[PDB]
Amino acid sequence: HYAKIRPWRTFRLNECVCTPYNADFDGDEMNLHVPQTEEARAEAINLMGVKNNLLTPKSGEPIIAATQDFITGSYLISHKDSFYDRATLTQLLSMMSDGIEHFDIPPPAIMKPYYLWTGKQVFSLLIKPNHNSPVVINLDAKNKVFVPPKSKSLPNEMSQNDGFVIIRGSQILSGVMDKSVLGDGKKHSVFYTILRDYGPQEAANAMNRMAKLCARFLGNRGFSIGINDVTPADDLKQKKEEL
Amino acid sequence: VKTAETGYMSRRLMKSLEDLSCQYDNTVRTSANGIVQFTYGGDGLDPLEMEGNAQPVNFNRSWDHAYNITFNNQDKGLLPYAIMETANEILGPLEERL
Amino acid sequence: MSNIVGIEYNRVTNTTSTDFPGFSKDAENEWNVEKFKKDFEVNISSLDAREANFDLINIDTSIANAFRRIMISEVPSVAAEYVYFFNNTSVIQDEVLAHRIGLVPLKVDPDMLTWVDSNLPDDEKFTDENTIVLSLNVKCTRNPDAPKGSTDPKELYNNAHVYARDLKFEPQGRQSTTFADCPVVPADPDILLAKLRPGQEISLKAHCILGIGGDHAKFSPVSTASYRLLPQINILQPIKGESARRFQKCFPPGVIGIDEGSDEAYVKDARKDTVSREVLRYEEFADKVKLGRVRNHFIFNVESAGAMTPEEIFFKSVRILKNKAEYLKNCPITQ
Amino acid sequence: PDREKIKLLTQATSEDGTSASFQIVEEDHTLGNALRYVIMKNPDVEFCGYSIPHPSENLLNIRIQTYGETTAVDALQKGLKDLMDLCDVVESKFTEKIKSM
Amino acid sequence: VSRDTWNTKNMRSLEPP
Amino acid sequence: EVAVPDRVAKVLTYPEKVTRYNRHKLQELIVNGPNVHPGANYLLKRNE
Amino acid sequence: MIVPVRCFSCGKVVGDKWESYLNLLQEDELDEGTALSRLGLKRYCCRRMILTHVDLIEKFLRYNPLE
Amino acid sequence: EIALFKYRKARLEPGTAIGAIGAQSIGEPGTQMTLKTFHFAGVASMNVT
Amino acid sequence: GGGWDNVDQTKTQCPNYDTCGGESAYFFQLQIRSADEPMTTFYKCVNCGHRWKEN
Amino acid sequence: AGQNATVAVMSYSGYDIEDALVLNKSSIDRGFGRCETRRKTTTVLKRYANHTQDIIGGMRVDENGDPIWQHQSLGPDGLGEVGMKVQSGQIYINKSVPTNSTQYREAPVIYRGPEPSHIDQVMMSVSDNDQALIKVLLRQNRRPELGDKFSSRHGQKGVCGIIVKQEDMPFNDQGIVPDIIMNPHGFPSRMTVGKMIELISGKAGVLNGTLEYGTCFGGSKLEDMSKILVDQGFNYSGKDMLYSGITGECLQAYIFFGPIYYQKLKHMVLDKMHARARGPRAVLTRQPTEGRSRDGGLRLGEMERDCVIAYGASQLLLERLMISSDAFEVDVCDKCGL
Amino acid sequence: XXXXXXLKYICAECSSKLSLSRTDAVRCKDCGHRILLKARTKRLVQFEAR
Ligand SMILES: [Mg+2]
Ligand SMILES: [Mg+2]
Ligand SMILES: [Zn+2]
Ligand SMILES: [Zn+2]
Ligand SMILES: [Zn+2]
Ligand SMILES: [Zn+2]
Repeated sequence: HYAKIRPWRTFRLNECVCTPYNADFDGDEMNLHVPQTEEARAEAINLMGVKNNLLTPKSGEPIIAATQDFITGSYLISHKDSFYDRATLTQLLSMMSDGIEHFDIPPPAIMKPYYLWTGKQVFSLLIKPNHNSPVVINLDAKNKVFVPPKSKSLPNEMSQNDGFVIIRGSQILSGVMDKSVLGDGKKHSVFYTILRDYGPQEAANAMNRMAKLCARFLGNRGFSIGINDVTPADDLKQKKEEL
Repeated sequence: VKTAETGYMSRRLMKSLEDLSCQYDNTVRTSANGIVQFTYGGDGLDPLEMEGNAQPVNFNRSWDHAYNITFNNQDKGLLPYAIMETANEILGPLEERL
Repeated sequence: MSNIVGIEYNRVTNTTSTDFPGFSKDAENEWNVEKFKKDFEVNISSLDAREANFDLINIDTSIANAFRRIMISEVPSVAAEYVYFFNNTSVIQDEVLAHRIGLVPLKVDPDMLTWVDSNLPDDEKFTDENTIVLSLNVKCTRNPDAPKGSTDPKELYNNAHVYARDLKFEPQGRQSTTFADCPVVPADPDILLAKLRPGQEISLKAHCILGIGGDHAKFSPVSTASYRLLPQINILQPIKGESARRFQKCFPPGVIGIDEGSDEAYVKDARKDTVSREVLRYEEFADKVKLGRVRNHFIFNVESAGAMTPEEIFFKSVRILKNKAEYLKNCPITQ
Repeated sequence: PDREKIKLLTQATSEDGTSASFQIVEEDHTLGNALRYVIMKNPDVEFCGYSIPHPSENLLNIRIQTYGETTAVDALQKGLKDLMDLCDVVESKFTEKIKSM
Repeated sequence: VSRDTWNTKNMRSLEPP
Repeated sequence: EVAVPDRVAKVLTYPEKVTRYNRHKLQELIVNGPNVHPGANYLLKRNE
Repeated sequence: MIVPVRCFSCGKVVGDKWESYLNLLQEDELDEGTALSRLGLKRYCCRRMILTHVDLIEKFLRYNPLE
Repeated sequence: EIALFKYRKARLEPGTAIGAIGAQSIGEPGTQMTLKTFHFAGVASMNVT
Repeated sequence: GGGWDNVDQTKTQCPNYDTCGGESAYFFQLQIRSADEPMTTFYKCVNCGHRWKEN
Repeated sequence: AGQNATVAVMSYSGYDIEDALVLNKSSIDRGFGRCETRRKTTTVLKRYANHTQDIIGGMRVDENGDPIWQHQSLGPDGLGEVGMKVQSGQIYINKSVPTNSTQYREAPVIYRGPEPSHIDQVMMSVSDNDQALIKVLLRQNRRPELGDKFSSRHGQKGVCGIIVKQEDMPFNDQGIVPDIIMNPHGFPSRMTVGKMIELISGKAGVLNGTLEYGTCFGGSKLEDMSKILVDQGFNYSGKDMLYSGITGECLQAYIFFGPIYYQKLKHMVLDKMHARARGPRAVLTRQPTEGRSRDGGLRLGEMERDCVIAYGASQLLLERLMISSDAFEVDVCDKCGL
Repeated sequence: XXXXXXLKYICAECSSKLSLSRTDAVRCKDCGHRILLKARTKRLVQFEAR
C-alpha cells in the first residue's frame, strides 16, 4: 500500500481490501513492513500493489470489491424507488468525490412535473463523472435475486424485480447495484469490467468513489434493523402451527 | 484440527512447486532446467487473465462493448457476407502464420 | 407530498427541501430576502431561566441544523480545565476528581473572559482576563456527637460528602471588582463531587477557562439543544363511536380529542404528539388517517447547563453562523 | 488578511471559472450544508455540494459549478452574503419576539 | 426572561482565538 | 492506501540517500528532527 | 464508583440528583419510575444514568486506610 | 481488435512463479474445507472421503 | 439410487444460472469459523449439482 | 462490568463496517467507557553472603538544587512519590546492587511506557525471611480511543472504528443522542434476536423505572415491553424516527433506538501498538528480538516467504530476509569453501 | 496582570504517621504490623480536567 500518516494508534485500511486479508475489524492485528531499498520498494509497489492485485490468481475473479454496507448503500441508491432532485444529486456526487471532481449532470430521467434523477443515473455518474473520463463500460449481469420476466419470450431485463443489470456506454439502464455486480468472485462485475477495459487506476478510482459515496450516504439516508423485521405476522403464526 | 492439518498441506505443495517458473521459451521448468510442461496448461494462458469461463475472451461482452464503442447511427450496416470478409481479412493472416 | 414529511408504517418520505430553482421548470424559490423575511416566523412557546421552547417557522432544515450544531458544539462556555491537587487523600483518583470538577458547570457568564492563547509560556498564559480560579478545601473529621446507631455518614462524620458548592471562587486582580456582583459559583451546587471518610482530605484549585463544546463536552453550554418537526395528523375520513376511542388511544392522551354530539374524532393538539405510528399498525384506520411532519416548522427546545440563558445561547448560535459567513466572505481566496 | 482560510483548488477548476473547488479550513457540516442550500437557491448554480474528505482534518471542499453567466467564485460570494442576510433576518425576528413576549 | 442581553453586552467570547 | 499512525511513522523510517533532487527536502526533514513527524531519526555521512 | 456528573448521552447534570433520588426512595417512598420523573429526568438516557448506577464508593470507603 | 488484444494479454508471462501460484491456488481452498466429510442429510450414499 | 427427496431445499439461484435455471439448492449450515463469525451455508443446485458456500 | 450505552442500530459514517463501532465523542468526554489500569512492580532488597544487601538511596540534584529529570518523581527515600506522574525513562525505585555481590552499582527500576502513569501506592514491607520488600502500584487512566474493543453480551464484539462529535450524531425528538452506533449488518447473519429483545426490554425498563429480566427460557415478555413503550409515546418495536446530525433531515428509515449493555474488553490498542526499526538482537543468531517488551521484530514466516515468492519479488525477498534481518559480511576462501 | 502556578509513612491497619530514620526498622511502632505505605507526596500534581 501507500502509507498515509494519521493521528490515531491503529492501522486503517479501506474496507474494500479487507477480503484478501480476511480481516473484520473485531480486534484483528496486522503486520506492516517498510521495505528499505529502492529495488525492493519498487518491486513491492509494482507486483504486490493493491491496484495490481484486484483479481485472485487462483481463478481470476475479482477479490477486492464492495463489502456489506457499500453493497447495501449501492442497492438502496440504485433501487427503482430512488429519485433525487438537483440539489440532492449534486450533494451525492460531491460526497462520491471529495468535492474536487467535475460532474456533467445528465438530463433528468423525469422532466415533468419535477426534474428528478434516478439512483441509476447517480451510479452512471459514479462510473463516468464527465466527458473527459475514458471509462465507457458495457455490461450484462444477473443480480443474485433475479425473478424472471413474466414471459419466457421476454428479455432478461424485463424481470419483475430489478434483477438484470444492463450498462451501455457507462449508463446503467436496468437492475440494482447488487453483490453480483459490485462484490467479489464475479467476472461480470462493474469493477472487474472497468479494470479489464481501462486499467487498475480507473477501477480503483471507481471503487474509491463508490466507497466514499456509500460511507457518506448510508448515515444520512438511514438504514436500521429491529424486532419488527424479525417478528412474524399474525397469520404466519397460525399457518406455521397448522403446518 | 483442520488448521494445522491443512497448514502443512499448503507448505508441502509449495515445497514441490517452489522452483517452477515459466521460461522465456514458454516452458515450465524446474530449477534444474528440466521440463515439466512444454506449455503452461497446454494453453500458455495465465489463469489471472481469463475474462470468460476459463477462456481468455468473453465473446458476448466483447461484441457488445465493441458495438457500443463504435456505434454511429450514420453508418452503413455490412451485408452478412461482408462481415465474414472483414473477419477473414483480419483473421487468416494470423491463421497462416501458424 | 409538498413540504409535508410523509410518516408511513415502514419508511419516511419527503425528507428533502425541494425549494430551490432547478427543481422544476418553474424556476421559483430562488433566494431573496423580503420573501424569506416575510415568510419566516418565530413563536416562543415558553421561556425560563434554564429552558426555552420556541418555533422557527418557514426556515430550512440546513439552517436550523446549523443553529442546533452551533449551540451544541460552537457556543463557548467556561469550565475547569486544569486542576492542581495540593492533596487528594480521598478514595477517588485525582484524574477522576479532575474530570468530575471539569464536568461541573460554572455559573460564570462568558464575554467576561478572554480566550486563552496557547502560543505563550504557562507562566504568562493564565491572566485575570483569561482564567477563573476555584478552590476546593474539604477535610473529613468524625463527628464526636454522632447519634446512637446513626449509620448515615452525614451525622456520623463531618464533611463526608464533597459538593460542587464546596468549590470557592478565588478572585484574581480585576476579577475582585468585575465579578464582585457575580461571584463565579457552580450552576448545580448539589453535584456530589466526592465522598470522604475521617482522615481523608481534598485540597485543590482549578483554572477555569473558555472552551468549545466541539473540543470537550464540558464546554458545551446546553444540557440538550434540539428541535423536532411539528407533527401533522390528517383525519381523512370520519372516525366515530368506539373506533374513535380506539383511535384516541393510539396517540398521547391530549393529542386528539373526542367531539361531543358530533362524536367524531378530531385532532386537538398535534404539538403534544410523539410520532410513534401506533395508529399505523391497526389496519382499520389505514384509509382514515395520514401521519406527517411539517418539514420547515421546527420546535426548538434549548436547555442551558446554567451558565447562560437559552435565548442568549440561541442568539449566540445565529450570530456565530453569521460571523463565520462574514469572515469567509471577507477572506481572500488563495489559488 | 487570512490567506490560509479559503483556497481555490486549481486542479479541480475549469477554464473561465464557472467550476471550482474551494477548500475551507476549520469548517464542517454546519457551514457546509447551510452554504450549499443557499448557493443552490442561486438560479445560476447548476452544481453545489461539499465534502469533508477526512474526519481527521478540519477541512471542507465545496464544489460550485455554474452556467456561463457567472463564475463559481461569484456564486460562492453571493451565497455567503445571502447566508449573512438570512442570519440577519433570523436575528431580527428572534430579538423582536424575545422583547415582545 | 423576555429581556435582551446581547444588545447591551459586548460578545467578547465570540471572537476567534 | 493504508493509514499509518504518526507514532509508528516516527519510528519506522526509510533510509533515503541524498541526491541533487531531494537535498532541500532532506535538509528540511533533518531540521525537523526525530520528534516532529515530517522529520528524520538518523543521519549517515558518506565517509563515515 | 460514584454517580457521574453528567448523563453520558445528553450532558444533563445528573450528579446533583443522586441523593434526592435516594431520599425519594427512602423518605416518603415512591416507585423508581415516578421518583425519576419527579427529579426531571425525562429522557431515558438520563433515566438510565440514575437507574443503573451502582454506588461502589460507599463500599470502597469501608476499607479507608487512613482512619 | 479487442479479442486479439485480450488473447495476447492472457498469455502467461515469462518469469512467473507459476508453480508457487498453483501451490497457493490449490492450498488456500484446502484450508476452508473440513477434514470430516459433511454430507446432505438424506443422501444415504457411500461414505467416500 | 438416490434419496435427495428427503434433503432440505431452499430458494437460491445457482451461480451457473445461465446454463441451468435452478431456483432451488440443497443446503446444510455449519459453523466452520470462529464463534464470532456467523455460520456457513453450503449449497448444491438441484438443476446442475454445482456446489458452493455462501457463508 | 459494563455500561448501558444509548445505541442506535444504523449504518453510519462508513467506519462501522465489519464489527466496527461508532463511538460518541462527548460521551467519552463525560466518562463513558473510561477505565484505568493498575500495574505493580515488586523488588526485594536481598541480603547476600558477604553481609551486604541492596539499598534504595538516590535522588541526586543539579547545581540549581532541583533533582535531575530522571529522578523528578523519586522522593528522598528513593521510592517514587505517591501521586506523582512518571514518564518513560524516569525511575520510581532507585535500587543499587553491590559491585562485589561497599561500592554499589546502580540498578534502578525505570518506567518504560508509551503513556505516563501515576504512582498511587508504594508499599514498603518485609517478606517472611527478614528481607525488604517494595511494591509500587502504577495507575494509568485510559480514554476509549480508536481500536479499543467493545462487546455487548451477545458475542457482538468489535473495535471503535471512529469517534465522532455529538452534533454529527443523529438525534431524536427529545435530543437523545446515541453513545454507540452499531451496524445493522451484524444482526441478520449472527441471528442475535436476544440483542434486539434486550434493547427493547431495556428501553421499556428505563421508561418504566424498573430493571428488566432476560432470563433464559423466561424474562420480561416482549408484549409487556411493547405496551410500556406505547404507553410512554414510543413505537412498540423500539424504532424511533431520528434526524441526521449532519444534514438535519429526517432519516428515511426508523432507527432501532435504545439502551444496550456494552462491555469494554481488556484488549486496548495502546498495549498492542508495537513498532521496531532497529534495536536489540539475539546474541546467538544476530536477528531482532522476539518480544514487544524487548523491542522485538515481526516474524516473516515461511507462509509470507511463500507469498512473496509467488509474487516473484526477488529483491523484496532479499531485503526482508537478508538486508533487514541479518546481513553478515563473511570472508570465504575461493580455494577451500570454508 | 497574570497568574503563577497555583518522609512520612502510614501503617496499613493502624493508620499511624511514621518517620523511618536512617536504617531503623520497617515495623510499625504502634502495633506489630509489617506493612507500611508511603503517604501522598507534598508537592503539586497537575491534571487536565478532561
Ligand atoms: Mg477478526
Ligand atoms: Mg473474528
Ligand atoms: Zn441524559
Ligand atoms: Zn444450477
Ligand atoms: Zn583457503
Ligand atoms: Zn501499626
